[PDB]
Amino acid sequence: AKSKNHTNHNQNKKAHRNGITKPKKHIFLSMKGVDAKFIKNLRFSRKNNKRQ
Amino acid sequence: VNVPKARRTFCDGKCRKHTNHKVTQYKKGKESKFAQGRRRYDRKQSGFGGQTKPIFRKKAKTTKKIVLRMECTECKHKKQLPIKRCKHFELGGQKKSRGQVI
Amino acid sequence: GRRIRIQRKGAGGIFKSHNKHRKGASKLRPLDYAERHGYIKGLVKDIIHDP
Amino acid sequence: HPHGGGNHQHIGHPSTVRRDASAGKKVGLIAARRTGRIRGGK
RNA sequence: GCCUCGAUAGCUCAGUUGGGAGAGCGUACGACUGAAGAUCGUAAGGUCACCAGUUCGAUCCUGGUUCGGGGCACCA
RNA sequence: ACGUUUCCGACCCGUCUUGAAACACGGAUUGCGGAGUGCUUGUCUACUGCGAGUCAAAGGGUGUUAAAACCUUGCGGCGAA
RNA sequence: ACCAUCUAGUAGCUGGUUCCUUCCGAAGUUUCCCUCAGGAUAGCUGGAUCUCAGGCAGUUAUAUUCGGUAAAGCUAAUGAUU
RNA sequence: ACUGAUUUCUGCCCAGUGCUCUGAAUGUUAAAUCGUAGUAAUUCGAGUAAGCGCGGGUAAACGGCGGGAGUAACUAUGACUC
RNA sequence: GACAUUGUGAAGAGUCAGACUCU
RNA sequence: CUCCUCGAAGACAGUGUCAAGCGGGGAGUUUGACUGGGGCGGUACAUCUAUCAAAUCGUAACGUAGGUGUCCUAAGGCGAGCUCAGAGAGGACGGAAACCUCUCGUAGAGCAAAAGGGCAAAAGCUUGCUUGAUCUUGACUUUCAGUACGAGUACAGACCGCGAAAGCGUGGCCUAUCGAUCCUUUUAAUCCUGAUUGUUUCAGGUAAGAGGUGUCAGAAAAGUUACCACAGGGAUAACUGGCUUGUGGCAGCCAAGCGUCCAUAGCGACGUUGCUUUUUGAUCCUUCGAUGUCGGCUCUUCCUAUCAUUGCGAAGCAGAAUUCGCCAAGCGUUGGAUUGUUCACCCACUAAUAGGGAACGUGAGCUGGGUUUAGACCGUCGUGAGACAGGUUAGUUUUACCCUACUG
RNA sequence: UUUUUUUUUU
Ligand SMILES: C[C@@H]1C[C@@H]([C@H](O)CC2CC(=O)NC(=O)C2)C(=O)[C@@H](C)C1
Repeated sequence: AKSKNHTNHNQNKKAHRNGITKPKKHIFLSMKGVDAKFIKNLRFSRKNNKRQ
Repeated sequence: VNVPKARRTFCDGKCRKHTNHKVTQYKKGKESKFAQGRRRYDRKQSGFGGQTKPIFRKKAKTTKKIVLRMECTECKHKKQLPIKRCKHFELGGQKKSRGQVI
Repeated sequence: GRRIRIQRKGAGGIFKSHNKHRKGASKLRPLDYAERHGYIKGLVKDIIHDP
Repeated sequence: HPHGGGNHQHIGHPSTVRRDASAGKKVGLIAARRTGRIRGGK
């Protein structure tokens, strides 16, 4: 009663059933994982710029 | 594996700098009979019912992770550093030579 | 398992002695003054077979 | 019986059992100091 | 077929981490004996089964090949 | 139209199964009975009332178409850190 | 042994699971589990809808890139080989 | 408990496992007890029985009871030898 | 094996300072 | 006269409680998984390399060839200098091989280990100094559910090492070398709590390590059942049937040779092409709410790859005889000893003693000798229960009156 | 203490 039976038969069809979802367009706006020193300097710069 | 008996390394205590440390091997302390776990285990064992907790019987490890206990010579602050597994371990053994006959 | 014959012998059921026709227990006379300070004469009236 | 069973009629274990064995196990030569035919006086 | 074990003088068996190849019998020489045998004093002796690798160096450690030997080979 | 006769089509249902008409299992026939429920606790959803509040418990007062309905909470639950 | 009760004992297993129309409509695949007749997990599916009114596409074009299979080569390295 | 009339016999092995007998045996041993430290919980140490471990016996107790070479005036075999 | 049931006398040894411990 | 009824033992025994030893006599429970059925074997269970893999990545089998549970105070870090394997040519003892010298030398060496990548003023060799193999939090990659562990990447803060400096350094040139909860234990704060107030012990907490689960996301675990049971399974074996035909059987093509000479009368090696399912295998499609599982007896029919007979052709055919071949299954293909036997072997006759199918034809046709329950014996194996396609003995063979077929 | 053998006829 062998029961390993791996396959990839219908998986592409299942994936395309609902369409392949491309990544959003705001992912490039976040500064997550950016250099800590650069982020610190950016925070200081943003804190001080005079609005008018 | 040979490890020197003295090592200059960062001191996490008051010094907050690199200082000399005497290196020894950490040995597990004797189990106290008034620890909460031992008290609970003894109370559970006492009575009728036989063994109440599993007994491990399938040892597979042939080694242990040696812990070097290093005590700073300036404030006696103590660090513990595990090293990789090794069959043989010695502290301050004879350093290896080069270009010598056997 | 079940009890062995040796274990079963102790309950004294079918393993009791068969003593319907026994003629009595073999015993000397109880110790008393005659036997302690002299002798007493008895007559052997019978010799019989005890099952 | 402790001796019962087997594809051959054999005891399988020593017939000499200790004095303090349990009621259902004390079968055979109980607390035997020796075994076999007696050669000499005894 | 599967799982193990061994292979070393002419024969039977040890041997070391890996740095010696040994023990007995056998063979050769001399001695004692009228002569042989026992006995005494000497000598020489192995395919470290074959191959490849590992390290300074392997009979040995590792892998493969040849021969021999042992155990299992059950249901129905 | 469950009558007859013609032409075409027409394998026995339920079930497990990759695959059943199966030489796979259940089923001779009919009537009646026959199987996702109750409750506690969560969560989401829909609707209703009020809304930083809301619901009020046990209880008390009343009620004789009196186990109902109606009135009643320094305090309690949830919410407000 | 038998009788009653615990007891409607538990079952990852076998069997059954009762009205009609309309619309949508799969999976036998991933990971973990004393796991392999089973579960949880993601995937596939239905429903409720809500926010809006051009940025997407199992398709092409342009531009730029990745690969070492077919073919080719050993009169080029390695390994065979007349 | 084993064997199983009569007749004739019942060989070797106490290494293993059992059973059993001695104990001087500080080898190992629980509770209790005693001593040390501490203000106390408590810590450390000493004794510490039987058993086990050491020694002996026992197989009509459970049971067990080998390999490789050479060798005889035809060959074969192997009394004999290693 | 210890404690209790468990009482009354002797001798020896050892601890102490009349007691305890043992046999 | 004596308030010991007469003796024995006697503060021991016995009794009560606790402690230790023995304790399958008895109780409860367990006795992994994968697997071309299970068992045995193996580990393909955690895991790395090359290939499979069909040019992104990904991709399976008990696929192929191998590796891992270690090793290293240096074999980590860094600075400097140097160049390796090997070849050629020279030099007392020196030889094929010791050391010295000069040329050439794209890496053909070495880098702890398996394989594959990478590396030449280095990542290799020599050497100096060192401990970045340290402390701290986040982000990310790999597996992936985009969980965890493990491993790794690029930064940020501290303190350091080497260097003149730029720089490099969080272990090993890269790809494997490893571990949850609970519990114990250690280190850390001049920390928190013990709730009648405080002090000190003790205990418990917050943070980081270690002690281990290799069935490696991590139960504490020995057998037997032929006295056996239950829920299921044709997801899964033993008998038939189905596919395949390695093996079994049968038939062809070229001719090197045999055949006194002569390859083909009759054979035919080395090669090679087919056929068949009366062998045994492979598979696991049907059947486990059952298709009665060997052989023999009995009785039909069918096929031939023709033993005999009919009609013929060819011979290494002068004839009893014998061989090959063609048309040919119309008709025959026996009696027995041994064995349960199918097979096998022998005795005898015979025209001949041909081979096979029909659910390995035929058990509501028989029989039951074998196999194949429960009783029992021996050998080997096992401590034991018990096991053994090892031997032996004894062991219940049920139902047609229905439909069809067939006979009347 | 140990101390085994001597081919056939003459
Ligand atoms: C660290 C490792 C494990 C640990 C212990 O046994 C593990 C626990 C785990 C659990 O959840 N329950 C248990 O009863 C056992 C132990 O004493 C040693 C084997 C060492």
